[PDB]
Amino acid sequence: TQMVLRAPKRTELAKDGSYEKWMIEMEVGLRHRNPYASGVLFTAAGK
Amino acid sequence: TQMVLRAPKRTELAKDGSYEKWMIEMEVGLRHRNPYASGVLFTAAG
Repeated sequence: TQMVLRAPKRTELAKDGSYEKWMIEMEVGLRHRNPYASGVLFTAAGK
Repeated sequence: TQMVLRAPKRTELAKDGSYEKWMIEMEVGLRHRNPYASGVLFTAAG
């Protein structure tokens, strides 16, 4: 699952000048029910 | 001709305290059809 605390949103930065600043912030986390519920197979040189 | 790109607009900038800043910005330009269509005469007695 994708554990999110701060979903992506729109920014309202100061913009106190001739420029215009914007930001896209987000906070996410990964969760796994059980470690052994899945597997990883790393590669290696042949023989 | 008076070429206008950004008409004058009052934008409220950041505050960051008791500043209360404001701004008025304009972006325009001048255009002349032909340099010889108009004329200029300088005044220099010397």
